[PDB]
Amino acid sequence: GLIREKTTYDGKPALLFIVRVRGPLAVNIPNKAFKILSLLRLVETNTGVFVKLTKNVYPLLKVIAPYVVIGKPSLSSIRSLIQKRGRIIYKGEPHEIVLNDNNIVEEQLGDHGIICVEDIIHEIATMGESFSVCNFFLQPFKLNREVSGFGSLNRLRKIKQREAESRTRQFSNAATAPVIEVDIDSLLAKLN
Amino acid sequence: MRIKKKNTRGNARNFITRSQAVRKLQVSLADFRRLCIFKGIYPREPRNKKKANKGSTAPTTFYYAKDIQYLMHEPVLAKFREHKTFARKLTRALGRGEVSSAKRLEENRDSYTLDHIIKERYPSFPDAIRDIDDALNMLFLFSNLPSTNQVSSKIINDAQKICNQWLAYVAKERLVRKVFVSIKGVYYQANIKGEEVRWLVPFKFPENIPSDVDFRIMLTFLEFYSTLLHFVLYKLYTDSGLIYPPKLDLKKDKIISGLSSYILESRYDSPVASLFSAFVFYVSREVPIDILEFLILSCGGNVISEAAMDSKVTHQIVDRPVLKNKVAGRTYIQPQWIFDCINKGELVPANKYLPGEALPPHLSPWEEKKLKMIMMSNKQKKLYKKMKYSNAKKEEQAENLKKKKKQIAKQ
Amino acid sequence: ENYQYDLWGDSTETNDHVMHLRAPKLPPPTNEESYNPPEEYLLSPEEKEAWENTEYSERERNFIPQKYSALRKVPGYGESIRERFERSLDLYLAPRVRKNK
Amino acid sequence: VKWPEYVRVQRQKKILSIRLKVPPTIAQFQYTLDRNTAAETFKLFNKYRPETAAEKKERLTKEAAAVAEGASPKPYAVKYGLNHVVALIENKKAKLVLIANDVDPIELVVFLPALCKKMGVPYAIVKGKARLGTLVNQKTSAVAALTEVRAEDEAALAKLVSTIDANFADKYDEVKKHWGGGIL
RNA sequence: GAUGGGGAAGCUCCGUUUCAAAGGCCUGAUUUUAUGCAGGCCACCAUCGAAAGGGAAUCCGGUUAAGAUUCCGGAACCUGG
Repeated sequence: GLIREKTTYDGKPALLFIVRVRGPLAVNIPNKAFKILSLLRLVETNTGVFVKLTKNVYPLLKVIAPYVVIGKPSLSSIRSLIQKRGRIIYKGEPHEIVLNDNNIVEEQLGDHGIICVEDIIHEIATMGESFSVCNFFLQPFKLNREVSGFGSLNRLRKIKQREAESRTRQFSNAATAPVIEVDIDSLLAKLN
Repeated sequence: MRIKKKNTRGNARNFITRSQAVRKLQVSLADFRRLCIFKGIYPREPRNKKKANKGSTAPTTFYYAKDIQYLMHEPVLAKFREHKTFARKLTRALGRGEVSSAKRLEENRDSYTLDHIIKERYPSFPDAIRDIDDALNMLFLFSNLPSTNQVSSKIINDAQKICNQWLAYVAKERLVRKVFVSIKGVYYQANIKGEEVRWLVPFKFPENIPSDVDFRIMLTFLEFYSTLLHFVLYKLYTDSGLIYPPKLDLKKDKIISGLSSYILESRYDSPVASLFSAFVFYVSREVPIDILEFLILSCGGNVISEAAMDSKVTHQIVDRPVLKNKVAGRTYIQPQWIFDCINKGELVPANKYLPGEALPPHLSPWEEKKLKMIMMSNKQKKLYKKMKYSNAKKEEQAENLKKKKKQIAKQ
Repeated sequence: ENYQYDLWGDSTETNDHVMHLRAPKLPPPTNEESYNPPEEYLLSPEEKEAWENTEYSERERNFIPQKYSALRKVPGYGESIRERFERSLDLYLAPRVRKNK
Repeated sequence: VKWPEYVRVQRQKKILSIRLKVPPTIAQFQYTLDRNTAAETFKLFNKYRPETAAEKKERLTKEAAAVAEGASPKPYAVKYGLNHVVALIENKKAKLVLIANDVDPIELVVFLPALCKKMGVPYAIVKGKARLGTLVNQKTSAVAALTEVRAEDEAALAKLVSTIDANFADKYDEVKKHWGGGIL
């Protein structure tokens, strides 16, 4: 029920989404990973963030491959995630108020031409000029994790979900280990 | 016969206390209230409180004895016990350590269906439409909420799919009659066979989930409404000659993921269903295309989404602070034009909603007695005083509105 | 094809045959609470505080109408969940009493 | 004040067993494999759970289906039957023996450790007959034994046997003295 | 006089609260690792036993082949809803 295909990595800045894997079990976050994920503000499990697939980030993505998974979400998934989940960490001081007010986008940016959430969605989906500015303003979305229950049915569901990781997620640990790319649309349809 | 005790006949046995009802049913309050919600049972207040409550003055809640007795025969009660036994046996297997046994047990279980509850609760099809307002409201609210530890992702996905199917059916038949926009969200008042059903649609923005509310009741309500709406949609599609379930184009689902995604096929009667006939409207990035597109599609022709692969149109909808180019081939109209057009139903002039122009306010579519009173009785006097106070309070609605209008008119 | 069958069909039965089966009591229509209502309906700053000081269940107007100049400026509603929760609780817990107005 | 008769009876039985002197043949239990080595044994035994009814049924149906259209060695599994365990014991075929300390009829298991040590077969006492039952697709068996094992787990079995000998067999050989139940 | 028990091979005798898990009232938004129930109070415990014991209530007039606080006329009083 799964297919694989070896594809040569290009140099174009493709849109990618990163989801925290929270593993391996026995590995303690090394200093290298501690800094790499800290710079990407992926310091919490289930955290999601949008990045640019530049050649300067490929080695970091390969290094943090065990700790996270990557993929190419569609425009619909990005729009749904942005309009259903959001964070605004600014004076309101550390208040986590969410994008319920388009006027806030006008106030914070104003001159960048981003006046509504749809503008941010379009900029992210089309690698807009304000991608760097909006993404920092668009603090990472706290995606809901898996079943998140300890019980009769919940434990059984968790076991089945875990068993699929071996058939879907694997790492060779070699320098030539290709980066694993999976359809983020299905994962979002499962997480969300 | 011998003496009959006071608290043994009449209201004493006509209504059963909630605590006594739970004991008689031998069912937990959670399951009892789940069954009550499924059957749509409600408490009742007799004309005398102490008489019903065994002569005791307490804030007791009373329920009709006949309804509770009929409830006891529902198969859902046995299904609840079966589910409890299955859960206990599955916990036993999990504690034992034979996961395979738990999987085998899970593969055998089947969930109960509320089909027979709907039949008795709604004997005739029009009854379901006459009360589907709450179901539509709950489904539209849940479809926009984010999945959490309480509500599973599958439930929200199913609710969103049901809402999308309902919207597609409404658009295909052009049954929209009146619409309204408020702080709570946008309102839609369709006409399903003449029921003038109204359903609120909140804005597609993130919503905070406070811990104060209890989704457990909401989960059961949504579970019932899911089957209710599924049956209603199937009946409507069969009546309209449309295939069911309506398949969805994955290509459109990737791009827009909404109304146009569902390609419903088989196998116009009102001015509201004729507005913007043969017209094509362009929608900007700022406007809620999800809300605007459905209204235009139900009223008139198709809509060109601002989304692209990331003209022959006649009007363009934009809400930017300053118009960008204003090509001569596209008429620029504020989003308020569509709502006002639907409310009026006669294509209100577009020269009042140009970009940057002030929008008009939006309106929802929906002496001798002094002495003569001496002869009035005490009860009649009190009733007249209450009526006079009710008239005076209603007069304030006009007085304080006219005063505020006068104050505003200064500038 | 689960649930894909017409359980109603051609029928004319009435559920109100028993008087105890009271009406669902659909919510009243909205009135002048639009996102762009007349500015006269706006509550004064002191009246806003007075209304906020009121307890729950005495809050006919559950918000302060505001004159939003543009549709894009219309913010989201966080109390939508609360309103639906209250309506659901009232539906299956509020004592229903038959009366003539 | 009053409690259920059975609860009082069992509490009295407990407080009597705690206070009644017993011969060394009794109280040979209560000196049991520690939590660490017990968990290690469970982990080792968890890989050899006997095929349950459903598993055997599905395997047989699958084999029959393939046969209808038209070689492997004996599956190694734990031996738990008391009659079968006592038959592997006294014959030297048994390599590891587990004994439950909470058997209702004490006489059914008093002689098992003595026979195991007499025959020079490694034996271990583990708390809880249910724990043995949970890993054998039964409520309880009161005994568990091991037979020929996969080459991969041979080293683990040898290490577990050595650990058991070092921890329980050698340390608690003094159990012959110190009549149990002497607590004030 | 069962009830929970003891003796008696047994038809059976003892024992009435006897060291019984001996029922009868109320509350909650639906009980938070997510819709399998939580909490508050009292500790007695069947039945039979009186037409002279306590009791809810009918008085008068007339009537028959035998019946009257009952049958007829009038006017009364108690219980429940």
